[PDB]
Amino acid sequence: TTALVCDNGSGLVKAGFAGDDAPRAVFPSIVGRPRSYVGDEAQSLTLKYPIEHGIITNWDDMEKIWHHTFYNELRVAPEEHPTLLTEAPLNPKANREKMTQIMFETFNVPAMYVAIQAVLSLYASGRTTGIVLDSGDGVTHNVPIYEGYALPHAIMRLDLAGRDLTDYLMKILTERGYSFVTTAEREIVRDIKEKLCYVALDFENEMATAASSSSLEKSYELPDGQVITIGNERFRCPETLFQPSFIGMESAGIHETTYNSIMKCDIDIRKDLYANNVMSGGTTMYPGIADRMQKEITALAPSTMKIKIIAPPERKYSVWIGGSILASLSTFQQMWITKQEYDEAGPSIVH
Amino acid sequence: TTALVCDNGSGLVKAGFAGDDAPRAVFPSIVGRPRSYVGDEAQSKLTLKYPIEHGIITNWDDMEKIWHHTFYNELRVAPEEHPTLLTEAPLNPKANREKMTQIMFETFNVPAMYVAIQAVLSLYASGRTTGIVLDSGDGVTHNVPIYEGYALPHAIMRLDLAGRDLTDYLMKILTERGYSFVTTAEREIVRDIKEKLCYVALDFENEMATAASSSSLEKSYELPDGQVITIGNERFRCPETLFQPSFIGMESAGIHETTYNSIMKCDIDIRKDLYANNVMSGGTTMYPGIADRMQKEITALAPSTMKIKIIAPPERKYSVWIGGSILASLSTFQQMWITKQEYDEAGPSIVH
Amino acid sequence: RKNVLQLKLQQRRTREELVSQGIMPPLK
Amino acid sequence: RKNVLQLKLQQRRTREELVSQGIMPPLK
Ligand SMILES: Nc1ncnc2c1ncn2[C@@H]1O[C@H](COP(=O)(O)OP(=O)(O)OP(=O)(O)O)[C@@H](O)[C@H]1O
Ligand SMILES: Nc1ncnc2c1ncn2[C@@H]1O[C@H](COP(=O)(O)OP(=O)(O)OP(=O)(O)O)[C@@H](O)[C@H]1O
Ligand SMILES: C/C1=C/C(=O)O[C@@H]2C[C@@H](CC[C@H](C)/C=C\CC1)O[C@@](O)([C@@H]1CSC(=O)N1)C2
Ligand SMILES: C/C1=C/C(=O)O[C@@H]2C[C@@H](CC[C@H](C)/C=C\CC1)O[C@@](O)([C@@H]1CSC(=O)N1)C2
Ligand SMILES: [Ca+2]
Ligand SMILES: [Ca+2]
Repeated sequence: TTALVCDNGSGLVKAGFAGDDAPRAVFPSIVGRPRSYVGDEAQSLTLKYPIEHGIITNWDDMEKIWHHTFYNELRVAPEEHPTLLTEAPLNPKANREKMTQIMFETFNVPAMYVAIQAVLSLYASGRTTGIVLDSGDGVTHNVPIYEGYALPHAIMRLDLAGRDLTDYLMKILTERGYSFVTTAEREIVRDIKEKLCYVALDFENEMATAASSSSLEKSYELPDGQVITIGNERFRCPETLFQPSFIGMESAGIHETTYNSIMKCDIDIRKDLYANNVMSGGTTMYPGIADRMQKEITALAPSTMKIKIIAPPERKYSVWIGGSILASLSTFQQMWITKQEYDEAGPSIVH
Repeated sequence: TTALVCDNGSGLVKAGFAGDDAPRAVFPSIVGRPRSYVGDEAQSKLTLKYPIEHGIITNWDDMEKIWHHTFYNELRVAPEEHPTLLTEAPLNPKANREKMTQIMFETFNVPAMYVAIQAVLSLYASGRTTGIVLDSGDGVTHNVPIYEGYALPHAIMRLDLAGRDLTDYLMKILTERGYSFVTTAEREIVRDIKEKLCYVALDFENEMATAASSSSLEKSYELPDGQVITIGNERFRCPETLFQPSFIGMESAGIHETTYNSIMKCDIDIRKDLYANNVMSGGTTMYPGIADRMQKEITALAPSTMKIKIIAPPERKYSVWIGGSILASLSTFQQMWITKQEYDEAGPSIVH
Repeated sequence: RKNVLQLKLQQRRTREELVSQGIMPPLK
Repeated sequence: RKNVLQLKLQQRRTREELVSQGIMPPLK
């Protein structure tokens, strides 16, 4: 009867037991029907993603992901463990309610809790005050947190993330004559992204180094043993997070939304936010991204202001780890919504 | 099953079942020792002890006795079996509600419990969520402003004088006519004279001149004996003390002025509402003319524009209990219960 | 009965809404 | 351990305390 921690990503589900240092299970958030299998069963034609931009969008299929999570991955009975699930910042009320109803009525959990992904990242780093940039496969967010509360009026949403960056990598790879096009091939590209991409410190200088030197070039070996070479594609692709126009979007880039987000906060707490920039999510893993953030918010912030970027090596997992820490805590045990409270109050209680 | 509602007064315990129009049991909150019996049992008749003083529980050992008597003799229920709503005085200390909470779950194992402020419940009883309540019992008097259902703790005023002091005072003044009321026993006769014969004067100093020059204010009273005794101005001198606590040597402002002070402590935007919803509650608001005397007094203090309304229900010695009975009946309220399970997980703090 | 009360209790504003409005002091 | 995190969480202000400082919007 240990608490379970489930982080519902657009791309990866992360699940395990509270107290543990790492998630027991990390599998694709996918349901495959042929011509239903969940997660790993599924990748082994016709995959649905139940979570879109951090929001649960297909409930029937979310129900199957949860079921696989408990019964296949974690090997537990859900009526036997308090379960903590995460959500996206600015998750609609009806959503949190449906999530809550499902847990209680379909899975009969004894108790559950819903936490904001980015808050847990912050916790993971041993902080209660800071601003998290959380950037996954489906959405990017800035969430300022003060003394452990998220400040929902100051939350900024950039709707581009890991998935869009792969897609953009597929398109630019065609300049050198490589064609990546299908679902399968997009997975090869996601791999190229994760091994070879990086954030330039100074984009236009990096473009000019690329143009006059072959020094930025890197080879990659495909599944069929063919070798390709990329150059400026390595940093054009994640430059998109600083310049969403690259992929036709009107959005401010992540340096700018970090600043806007701080600027929506009471002026007397900005010092603490600028000194506690936590990066989390798989899409903050690029080499150079920390450096580029630092340079970029230092150009926006007051000139006396101390800027620090925090970027844990394990930040693809911060969220789950924050949940594992949180749900571990003695003082936290009272915070669980129990079945008994649920029978009294209906899904509302989650508020 | 069905929730229990217990109102712990310094003077009377009001107890019963949520859903009922009236408390099932109403007994003095006293414990009598050797020289052990609770309540009515103790009334006959040898050291009487009051475990609640000025609305605050002060002898815990004896309060346990009152609670036990409440469940097992008066209500005839098993406490393990019903959620229980208890009331407390405004500004009750934190440690105190923690101790009341722990006793409930630990000595009595209630499945669930709740602690409401007396005055809030009075307000609810009148159908309001906004209002300033004057609650004057046996042990203490309070003004409690409430807005949209929340008491406003910074603006609560406390007068440590109430029904008991007023009886004691009546015993004192009854001696000017040659009557001696002295003992515990005799003081109960005086309490009765108080409830039957006292009234608040609209204009005190004129009531006195009328009493002086005419015998039209005189009333008489049959004792046990039954000797007949007559009283006059003592009828209104006695409760006048609520407007003039110096009568009994106190420095405090009278109930009219604490009401005013309490309203002035609140945001200026809600005051009109307060002035338009003055709820009187408690045995000691029962005196005839008391409503009228407040209206006159609050009107002399408020903006000349201002609508003042005094609300004084006839059931107001029981408003508190009735407020708890309504509150705890509510479907929506059912989630408000602190449950045993919640308790094992947080201990007594849960109660805030 | 005071079915009347129940209607007024759902219409009530949040403690927080009132702290913000300058009506309620917060509570430490 | 984030014994660090449990210390920080104990020593944190109330939601209401922050609404009244102007730091939080109130939950409506
Ligand atoms: N080393 C890396 N460099 C760049 N990108 C990476 C790296 N590792 C993982 N990613 C990307 O991170 C994304 C998955 O990260 P994450 O699990 O944090 O997303 P998620 O939690 O499922 O999504 P979301 O929070 O958007 O709903 C994928 O796009 C993956 O390609
Ligand atoms: N008709 C009446 N006129 C004047 N006083 C009365 C009347 N009826 C009762 N009282 C007085 O009210 C007191 C009991 O009132 P109440 O039950 O409201 O007090 P309580 O709830 O026990 O005390 P507290 O709230 O002070 O702890 C006794 O002093 C009683 O004499
Ligand atoms: C290794 C791995 C990484 C991942 O992030 O996977 C998640 C989930 C996955 C689902 C389809 C894929 C074929 C299945 C499993 C890959 C899981 O899609 C992603 O790869 C998608 C497609 S490209 C991209 O960057 N996001 C993200
Ligand atoms: C009828 C009645 C009224 C009451 O208010 O009783 C309560 C509780 C009571 C306990 C002592 C008394 C001997 C017992 C019972 C009388 C109960 O004390 C009071 O009478 C005291 C003493 S004088 C006074 O006004 N308050 C108040
Ligand atoms: Ca995520
Ligand atoms: Ca009382």
